[PDB]
Amino acid sequence: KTVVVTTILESPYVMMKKNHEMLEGNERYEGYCVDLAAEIAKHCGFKYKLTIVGDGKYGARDADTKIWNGMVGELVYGKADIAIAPLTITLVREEVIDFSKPFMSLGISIMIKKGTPIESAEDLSKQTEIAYGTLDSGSTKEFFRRSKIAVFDKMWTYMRSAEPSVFVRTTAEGVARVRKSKGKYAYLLESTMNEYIEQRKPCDTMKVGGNLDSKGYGIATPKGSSLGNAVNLAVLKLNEQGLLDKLKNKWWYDKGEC
Amino acid sequence: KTVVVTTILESPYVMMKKNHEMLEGNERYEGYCVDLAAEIAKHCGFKYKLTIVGDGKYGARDADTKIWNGMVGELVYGKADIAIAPLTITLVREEVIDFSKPFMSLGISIMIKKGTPIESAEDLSKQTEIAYGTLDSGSTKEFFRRSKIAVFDKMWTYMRSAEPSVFVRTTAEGVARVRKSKGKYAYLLESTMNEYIEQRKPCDTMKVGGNLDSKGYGIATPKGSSLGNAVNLAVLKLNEQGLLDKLKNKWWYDKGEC
Ligand SMILES: N[C@@H](Cc1conc1O)C(=O)O
Ligand SMILES: N[C@@H](Cc1conc1O)C(=O)O
Repeated sequence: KTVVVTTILESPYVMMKKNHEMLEGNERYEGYCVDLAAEIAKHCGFKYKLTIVGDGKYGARDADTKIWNGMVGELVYGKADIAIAPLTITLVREEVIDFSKPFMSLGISIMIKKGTPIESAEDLSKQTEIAYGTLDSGSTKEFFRRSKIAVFDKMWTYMRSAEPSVFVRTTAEGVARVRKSKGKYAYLLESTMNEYIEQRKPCDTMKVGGNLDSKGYGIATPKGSSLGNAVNLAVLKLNEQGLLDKLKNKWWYDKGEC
Repeated sequence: KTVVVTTILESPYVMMKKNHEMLEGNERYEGYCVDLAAEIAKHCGFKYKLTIVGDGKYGARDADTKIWNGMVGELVYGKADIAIAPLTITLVREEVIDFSKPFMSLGISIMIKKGTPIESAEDLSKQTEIAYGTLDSGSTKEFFRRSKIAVFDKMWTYMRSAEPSVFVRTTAEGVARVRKSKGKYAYLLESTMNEYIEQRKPCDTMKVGGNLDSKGYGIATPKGSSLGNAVNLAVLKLNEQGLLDKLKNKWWYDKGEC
């Protein structure tokens, strides 16, 4: 009956505590989703174990094997009972797993090294000196791969065939690439992560332009899971009580470093 | 099998066409939700009839009779098969009807007559010369009635006992009150409606401060309805294809009058 929670090491949702090596179990972790997990478990009356997704991915269906990877896969194949992470609600995922209503609203955005002469996706698409990419799997990459909108289709055509690869394995790698590329690399990632990093030292990045879309993160469970109903009601209650807003402030701005 | 759609006359979601008196059926109406209804019906393969909610309300449980009114009530009592309108996803409603994932994101906001010395909810709560209210039923009024947050609790205590009443029957009445009160009345309504009105003549209102919360509108169906699954997938597809963003631009800004 201990609920197995799959999540991902993504700041500031789930991070290793500074003294994690001296701790064990759930206590090794801290962050927005660690706090959210505790709140959801309290309101739903369950005990849980936090586990970091084995392959470190969000979740996508492998085009060759048709097998789902990441957190989505752990739910699909019964390795975890629930996913509490910044997992984007998308059509392809909705078809295979259940999602609570959004606990956070967001959109794809552009991260640049301060001073980079870019203000929008259109700007990126109309030039070649500044390379740009996305996480190598997940909703952002899929957004571009499937887009039929002129600007985005043009961006995908460039990104997919760009060499060396413009895609990264983790958000942290994308941020590092922006910071080390002297303005010659821009990273496409969710506004939530972008806004967080903008308030972290060395305070050398900036979110520019409006978001490309409007979507949300949902707490996921295996399709048909009896846990889904209570979890969804918990998310709505937590949002209405102002807890979710308090948590974003706690992990994004209260201790901002810039 | 013709699907009965309940909706509400709320600009720019559903409005009477200028020549409505010479037309009949669905063709009498136009707006964001009229377009959305057509798209959803197309993707789900159903024919429908648009009907305007009899009591003109969004939906709340009468504390005396325990009977649900508005669009929520029409779904609860089987008078309509689906609601396609700016119906806010809330905990109390989620418990009695089904909701698709959000088709629009929004939050409670403040509408003022241009020049009014108010920039936030806190400002409103710390003064008495400028009266303020909400729709007389629905998620915004409930937000304040149930709030345990200092500023909002203080605002509710004032609003509920204010005489004459600071509540209005329709969004249009709230807007008119702001426009005719010479800056002595501020209206609390959803950002979506606020942003729309700001671009309508006489261009004398303004949205001020940040939103008080973050939530969304969902397409609703009776609890357990077989129509829910397809409708939800349709909303996600329409959002991912960029249609929803196109529709907001079409009805909010493309023909803005300011
Ligand atoms: N939340 C996204 C992944 C993601 C995180 O930040 N930018 C991204 O692209 C997903 O669920 O794939
Ligand atoms: N969408 C809300 C009503 C509403 C519309 O605009 N401001 C409001 O308060 C609801 O569903 O009650």
